[PDB]
Amino acid sequence: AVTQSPRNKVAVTGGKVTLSCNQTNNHNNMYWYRQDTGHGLRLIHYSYGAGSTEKGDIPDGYKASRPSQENFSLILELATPSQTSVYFCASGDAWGYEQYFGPGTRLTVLEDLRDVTPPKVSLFEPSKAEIANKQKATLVCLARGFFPDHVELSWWVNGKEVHSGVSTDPQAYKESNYSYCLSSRLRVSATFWHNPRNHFRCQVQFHGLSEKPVTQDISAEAWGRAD
Amino acid sequence: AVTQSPRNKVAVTGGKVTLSCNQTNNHNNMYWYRQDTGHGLRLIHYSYGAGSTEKGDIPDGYKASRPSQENFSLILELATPSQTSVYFCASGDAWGYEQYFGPGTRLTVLEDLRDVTPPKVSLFEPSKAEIANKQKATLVCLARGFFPDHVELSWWVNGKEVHSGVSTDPQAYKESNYSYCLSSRLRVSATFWHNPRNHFRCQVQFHGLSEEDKWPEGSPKPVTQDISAEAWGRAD
Amino acid sequence: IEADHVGTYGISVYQSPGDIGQYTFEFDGDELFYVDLDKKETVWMLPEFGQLASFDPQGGLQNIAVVKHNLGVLTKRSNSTPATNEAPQATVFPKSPVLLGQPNTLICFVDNIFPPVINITWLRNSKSVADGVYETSFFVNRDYSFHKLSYLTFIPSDDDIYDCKVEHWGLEEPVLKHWEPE
Amino acid sequence: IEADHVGTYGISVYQSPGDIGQYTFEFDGDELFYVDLDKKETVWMLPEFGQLASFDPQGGLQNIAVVKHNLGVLTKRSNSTPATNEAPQATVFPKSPVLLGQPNTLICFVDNIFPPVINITWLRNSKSVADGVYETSFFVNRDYSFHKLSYLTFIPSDDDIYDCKVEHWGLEEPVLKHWEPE
Amino acid sequence: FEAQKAKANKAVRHFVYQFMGECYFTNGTQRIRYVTRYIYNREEYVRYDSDVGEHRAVTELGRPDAEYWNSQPEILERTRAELDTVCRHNYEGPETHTSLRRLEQPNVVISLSHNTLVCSVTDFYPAKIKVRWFRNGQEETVGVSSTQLIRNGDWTFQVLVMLEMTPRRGEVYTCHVEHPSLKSPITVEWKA
Amino acid sequence: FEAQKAKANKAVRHFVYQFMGECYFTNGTQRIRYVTRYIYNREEYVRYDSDVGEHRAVTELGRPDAEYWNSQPEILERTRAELDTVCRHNYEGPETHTSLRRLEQPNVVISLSHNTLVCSVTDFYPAKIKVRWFRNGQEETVGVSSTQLIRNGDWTFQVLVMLEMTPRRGEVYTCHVEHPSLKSPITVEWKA
Amino acid sequence: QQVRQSPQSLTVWEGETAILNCSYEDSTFDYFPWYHQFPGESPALLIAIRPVSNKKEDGRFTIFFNKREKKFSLHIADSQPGDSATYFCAASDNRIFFGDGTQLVVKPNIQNPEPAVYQLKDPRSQDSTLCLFTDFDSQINVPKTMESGTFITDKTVLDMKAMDSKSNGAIAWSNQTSFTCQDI
Amino acid sequence: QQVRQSPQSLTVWEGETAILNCSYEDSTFDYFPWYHQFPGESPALLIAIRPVSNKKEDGRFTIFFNKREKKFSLHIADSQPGDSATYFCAASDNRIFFGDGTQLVVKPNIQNPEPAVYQLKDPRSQDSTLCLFTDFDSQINVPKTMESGTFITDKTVLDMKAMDSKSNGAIAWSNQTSFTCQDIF
Ligand SMILES: [Ca+2]
Ligand SMILES: [Ca+2]
Ligand SMILES: [Ca+2]
Repeated sequence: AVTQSPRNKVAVTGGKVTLSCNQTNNHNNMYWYRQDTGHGLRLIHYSYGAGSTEKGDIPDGYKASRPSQENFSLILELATPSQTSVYFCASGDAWGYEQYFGPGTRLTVLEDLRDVTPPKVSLFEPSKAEIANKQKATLVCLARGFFPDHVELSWWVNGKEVHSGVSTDPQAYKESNYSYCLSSRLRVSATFWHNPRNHFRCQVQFHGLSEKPVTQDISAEAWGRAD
Repeated sequence: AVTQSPRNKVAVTGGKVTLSCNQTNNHNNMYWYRQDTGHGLRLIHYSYGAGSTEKGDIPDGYKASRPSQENFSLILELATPSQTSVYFCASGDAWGYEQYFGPGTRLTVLEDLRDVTPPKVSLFEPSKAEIANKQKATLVCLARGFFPDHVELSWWVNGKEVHSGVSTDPQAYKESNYSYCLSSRLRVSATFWHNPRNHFRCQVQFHGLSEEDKWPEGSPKPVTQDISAEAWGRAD
Repeated sequence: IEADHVGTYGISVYQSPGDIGQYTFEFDGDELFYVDLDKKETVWMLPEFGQLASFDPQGGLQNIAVVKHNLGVLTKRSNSTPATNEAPQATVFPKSPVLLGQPNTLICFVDNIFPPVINITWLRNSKSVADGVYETSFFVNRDYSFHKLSYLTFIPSDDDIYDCKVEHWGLEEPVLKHWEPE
Repeated sequence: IEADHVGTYGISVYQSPGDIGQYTFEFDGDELFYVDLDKKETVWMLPEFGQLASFDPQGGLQNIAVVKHNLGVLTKRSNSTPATNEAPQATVFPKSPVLLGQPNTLICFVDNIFPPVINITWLRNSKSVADGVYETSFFVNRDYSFHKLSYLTFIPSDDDIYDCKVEHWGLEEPVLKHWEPE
Repeated sequence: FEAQKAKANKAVRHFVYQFMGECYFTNGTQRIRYVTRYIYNREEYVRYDSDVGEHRAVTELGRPDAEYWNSQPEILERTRAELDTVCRHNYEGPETHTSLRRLEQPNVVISLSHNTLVCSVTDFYPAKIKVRWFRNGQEETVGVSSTQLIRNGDWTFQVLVMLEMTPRRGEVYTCHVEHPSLKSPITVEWKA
Repeated sequence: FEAQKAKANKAVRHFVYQFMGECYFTNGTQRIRYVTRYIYNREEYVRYDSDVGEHRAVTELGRPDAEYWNSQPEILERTRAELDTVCRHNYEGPETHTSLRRLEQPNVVISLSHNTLVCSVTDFYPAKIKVRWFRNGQEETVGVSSTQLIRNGDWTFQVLVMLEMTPRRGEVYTCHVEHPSLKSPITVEWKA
Repeated sequence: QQVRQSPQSLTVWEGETAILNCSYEDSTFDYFPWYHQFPGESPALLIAIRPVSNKKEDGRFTIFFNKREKKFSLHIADSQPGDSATYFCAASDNRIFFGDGTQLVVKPNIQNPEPAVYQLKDPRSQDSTLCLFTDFDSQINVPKTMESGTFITDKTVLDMKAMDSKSNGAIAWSNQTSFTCQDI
Repeated sequence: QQVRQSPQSLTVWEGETAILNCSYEDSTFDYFPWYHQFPGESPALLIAIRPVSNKKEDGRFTIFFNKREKKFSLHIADSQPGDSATYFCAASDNRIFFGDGTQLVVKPNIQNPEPAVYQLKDPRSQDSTLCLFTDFDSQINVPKTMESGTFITDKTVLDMKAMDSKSNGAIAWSNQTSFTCQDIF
């Protein structure tokens, strides 16, 4: 399958950003899309083969390349705030059949370089009433103090990540203008929470600058206080 | 105009008869006809030009020739009684316009030869009764005892042949099987008959045998001769 | 119903020196028949036509005779003048595709013939063939020349060659046209 | 009713040694249009044709990119082998009868070309002319060869001779065709 | 049915004299035209036209004959009427029962001759005829040439209808022929 | 009207590759037939046919391509659809509005080249056309030849129809032409 | 290929109209002439006609041609006694064909009849005999006695130079004994 | 030369049928696919169609194609809560074109309501606060306070491993003085 290189990137207006895209199929065609809210998927460039390259919907501002037949790279000369979004790299055969997309890439562009800040997670413990009534416990993670919504928080129970019994907000939820927020929630059976042996951790993956807010991952655990 | 050679000829079955026909026109075509009673004119031969010659209706028995373009000759190899008649020779242009005929030729064929005899003409003097009533005299010329009807009679008045007041039988009359006859009648004003100075003679040209005529024994040889009868005016 | 047919009813040709004549009829360029000046009979190209129509041969003989006459007249008025000869042209081809072994006819076209005096004969490999060789009369061309066709029925083969010899006054030496089953 | 049209929709050609390609559309043997792989635009033989119908040029470059690929594979699958060069055939003529003075076009036909790589130019008397010289894309022949037409408009005259020199690998020496109104 | 002939008129080192009467029918017995040519040597000199109503000497070597043939009413009137006694006569008679109504099946055979499909049609006695080339059902009509009807001489014709098309196994070309004898279009195929 | 193309399928010292989709119409839109061809060098190795149903290798050099493309539904089903999405579409689309409806007037002219009357007919866009030679009102049809329609290349035709008839001053030959543009048979005459 | 002349022999009185009919079969005849031959010599052309009915020539004769019926006839208006001659109709194409011929005989009424049987004498032979039945009308036909030795000729018109006269005649003679005449 | 996806956002209860409509203009499109992108990552192909109406695939989805009208729609029968994802319709010829996208949200069927506004305490910071309104039904809507020191999240479904469970949720927290959450109908 295909794999985009910088899966996350922050730059200032005027920088030279470069995205890569390794393909691993016998597909000749490769397209570079750009997703936004209200517009959806829009084609910027695509190539029928190595050395080939055609403009698409909104090719303005960009200029891609196709050195090999297994690598198509999108290139932003003079970055601008109007280029902040998620970029997807697809691979596929001619005459349109099915295009196989990439994991994704978030790119953000600003004049001010500093506003970026790692999140301040803080796990909140259940209510005894909750457990005393329905017989269920519901921890609630929360993070705030970050600008680039490049977070990917996940719950972890006994060393493993979990998804069955988790409910996270799809989009980072604002704050006046600066910094974003994000609230998740994990739910488990009473008998399982008040067990001193079980460990509950709330992780918050963060992608920041490179070469000081930089790619880290804030955490706020807590044990099953049997009470 | 055209002119047939033997205008009259008598032959025996087996003889070689030859008719000629001199033309005197710029006509290329020449035909040889043969007239009979009940049949009329029938073509025997004709030629489009010298050396040319085509058969016609009844070409059987004959065989013509065209040596020059102004002479067409009909030729009978083995004469037969069935060839007796009058032969006419015409001249004319191609595509049919008008054929100019000849005077005529009478030809007669018989097995034995003797039977041809000149005629016994005799002129008859009118009745005095006719001249006394209507005032006209009518003479009558009769001839008989001749076989080949090749006779041609004509009236002669004071040394001149006349036609104005004559009437004759076109065809020689019958007589059993042998010999034919012929009659004619000349009429004139009364005064003119009983005029002793006026001469009246009936002529009868007879075309008969010639040279080659091994006719011995008694009896005279009937050669072409001209027998006639005459009488003078009268008084009364 | 529009535009068609052209009949020629009275083609009578005549040559002075040799005393040669030829009288024919033609319909749409095809010969209806030709009166035989000697046998005094009418010959029809298509036998069957005879059984359906006729023609008085004598009708030809006359024109040959009105023609022979004129010939002479016009000979004394132009104070006797020559007629330049013309080299004829041959053109061999089969009447039907060359199906090996299937009975066919071979045709030899000779055009621009003048005067109408010509000796046309065939050759198989080399020898002169006599059977199967028919020949038509002289067809008139508008340039007052003539053309003759001569046929030769044959059986097609790989191991043989046919020629069409043509002798005329216009040629100091015959010129035979070649033809092979190719 | 019956029997009618034929349309080749999608003639894609491509040569490997030179990376040359050609995309065309023909209807009834006539060329509707051709796509220009460089300028990336559709070009119509008959301009009054674009004002009515159209074509996505990109739909051309794709088949060039697909055929480029296949060329490559098919060269490996046959173990890399040549293709014998052919000897092109020129044939010059006029578009309309020659009527001295009245402008006319002169057509230089060039059948049997292969590979699709040839130089066709014109020569007036001897000098090479450049104005009014038009040329078509390669048209296809049922034997997978190509034929191209080159045009040249002119003014018919008594004192001049035109020529169409054809350059091709299948000719060690160019062979201009000769044409005079004669 | 007896057919009349044109009757030549009389004039007033090889030499050839040629006389001939021509009847030109158009649209059948719609418009009839009679002409006679007296040609001496190889130069036509006197002539008659159904449109001129009188003999005209086409050359000065024939004034005498012209003037004389028109000075006689017998000869003139006769020629004039020939358009009827001859032209029209033979038409309604001999011809209308012989040549006019004669048909002949055409023998169609396809073959080749780097090639060109030749369809030869042969042995048919009608004037017109139509030969169309078809490919796989589609009426081909571009590389089609013709070689000119050829008059065989024995009342039949021969013509060749060629076609360019370089054949390719699988295609079925077909030669199409029209009413040179029937009303059931003859078709000759050729696949392989 | 937008025209759509054929779509070449992917494959599993001068070299020349060739692909082409062909739409064989007959009677117009009555019967359609689609075909594609993949040609390497000068040897067509892979093919599709509107009447066979799927791809078939015409030569062993294309067994791979042929099998694979008939295994996958998306491919096989797609190609089988171009009959409508390419042939019928284009026809009723662009063609029926551009090629099809385009007529061109012919430029008929007679001339000469021991002579043959030529009747050059030029610059017309209808395949079909009838050229008939007439004489003095009579339709000549014996020495009539033709020279195969020559495709000029700019969507116009040119053809030549010969005639043997050596012309004799006085007659009027006329060249007749049929609907290669209009419904008033053009007629070029030549007197003298 | 042969013409048909019907009236073998015909007879009509002066001023009357004589009609001689002919019919042919061949259809190449484009010239139908008529020949008259006087009982004296060679035949000659009188009137001819070509396809298209009616003929004037010598206003007294008229030819009615009927192509559709292939029949034609000769009409003689006010037939004089002198126009008595054998008539031959003909048809021509390549050459001429004639018919049986019609022997026409126009009887000249004798305004002032006077039937007489004069007896003629001759200083020639013996038995003068020879009675000349003359002047009698053309209405009365001359009998023919079946007697062997007795001959009687036919009616032959005689024309003189007198103001206006055209009497008949009839010779008769025998060769044996009691010759009488008187009531013939 | 561009496709139109109308339903910007859509919401329907379980088991119900969702209809997403699309309309294009170009006439060379011979391939109309549909892509679904879960709120987590990359988009993928769901169902496509070629000229000739109707599509079965994954019996729950059906595509109605109307060439004569150049309109086509996607129907989802018995819409589960998990099939909530942004939906993109596309049209292809030489390449692909997508639409605005439809963000589908199938509200779950809160079986046994039991609205509760607990308060969570944190052995981390100070002000415990953090209220967890939960187990309420999808009918009632989660309000939004106009208070500058108070943030409220939207309704978010939680799915458990228990026999039959699927309760909602809504987090609300403050940063100043007397914080007292307590309202429920
Ligand atoms: Ca006759
Ligand atoms: Ca009595
Ligand atoms: Ca398009």
